[PDB]
Amino acid sequence: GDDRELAILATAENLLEDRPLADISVDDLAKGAGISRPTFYFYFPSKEAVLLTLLDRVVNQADMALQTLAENPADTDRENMWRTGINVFFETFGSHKAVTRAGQAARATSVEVAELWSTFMQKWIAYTAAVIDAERDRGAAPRTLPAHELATALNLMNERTLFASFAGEQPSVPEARVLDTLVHIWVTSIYGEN
Amino acid sequence: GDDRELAILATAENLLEDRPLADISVDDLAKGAGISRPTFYFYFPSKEAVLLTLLDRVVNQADMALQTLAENPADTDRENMWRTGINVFFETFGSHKAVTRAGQAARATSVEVAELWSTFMQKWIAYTAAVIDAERDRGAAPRTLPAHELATALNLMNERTLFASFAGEQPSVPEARVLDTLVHIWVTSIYGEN
Ligand SMILES: [N-]=[N+]=NCC(=O)N1CCC(c2nc(-c3cccs3)no2)CC1
Ligand SMILES: [N-]=[N+]=NCC(=O)N1CCC(c2nc(-c3cccs3)no2)CC1
Repeated sequence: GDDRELAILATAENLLEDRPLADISVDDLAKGAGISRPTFYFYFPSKEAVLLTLLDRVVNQADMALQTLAENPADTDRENMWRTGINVFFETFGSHKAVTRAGQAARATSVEVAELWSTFMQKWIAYTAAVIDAERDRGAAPRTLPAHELATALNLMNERTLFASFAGEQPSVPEARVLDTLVHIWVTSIYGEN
Repeated sequence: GDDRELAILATAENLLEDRPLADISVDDLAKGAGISRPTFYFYFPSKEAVLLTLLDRVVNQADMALQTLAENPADTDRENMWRTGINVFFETFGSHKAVTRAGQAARATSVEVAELWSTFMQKWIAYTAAVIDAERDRGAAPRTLPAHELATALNLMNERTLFASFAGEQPSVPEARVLDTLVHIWVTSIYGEN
């Protein structure tokens, strides 16, 4: 029963590797999950609702990993601190590229998907700004731009850059260079007097 | 004749302020342009082709303005140099918000629109990287990240951040704070040793 929902989710993630949600049928999902097409509809109203659940699980997985870092002290240099945080997102989204990609596209056509992404981006921006404010408070970083504004542009950069890399977009930073690229830009803009 | 094509283009830009391309009909465009619906089809195959032409004109307008800066010496401090260049894009795209917004959305559904955007982004990245290399060559900026990689992430940040601002997205940087935000991040990451 609960195993049937998990089998629907696992099947959808697998097939999204191969083709867009547009070219996946409910029949495909039902067949991969070992249930009938009418039984599918007991668990989800649509293939679009299945993608929303997949995206929700990934975004929460990233959020929980970030909470684990936040809870620790972690004796570290400032560049390494930011690197480990950025790495949470690079690894979580990069381990679920097909779901990431389909999820980003569905933001244009789905109000629920648009809202889910917006909600977590707001949360992740507020935490970034809180960390920058703390750095400023102990005299480790200079009082330059408004911290929330700085944090917003840095996060939108990470969104656009990570996803362009994962999709093999033209133009993009090579996947093997993206972490180093983002970390340099974060560290210089947060600690730089100019 | 050539005035009829320009009237079709002017009408489309105006109506895009009010509503998405989805809710604009060929009848609307033909009526605003003072021609019949069959006469429209002499000039364009579709309302989608009209948007492509509008986007092409805007992107070329930005590109030409950047060329004018490139051609000058312009006796300036380094922060002011980058500011005037970033301002080209903030002002050009920000003077054509409806076309910008519709154009960005059409990248998902139109190969021609996707290609046009990709082509100009590549050009703008290559010029950014050439300027950073020149700065490094005269000893004004440190040899840190590969310049083309640095230039790619900085440009993708500007894309995502400008367009989120213009659309009133949640999250976004206020339109009145976006130029200062981007300039700080560009200057510190290009000139910062760390
Ligand atoms: N795009 N996107 N995803 C969001 C994204 O890329 N982020 C980068 C790291 C940010 C951050 N790291 C940290 C800490 C690291 C170590 C201790 S706290 N605090 O905020 C969280 C959001
Ligand atoms: N997104 N987007 N649009 C692209 C964008 O935002 N750009 C920012 C400025 C870049 C640039 N400026 C300059 C110069 C300024 C002054 C002399 S050269 N050279 O490269 C060009 C591309």
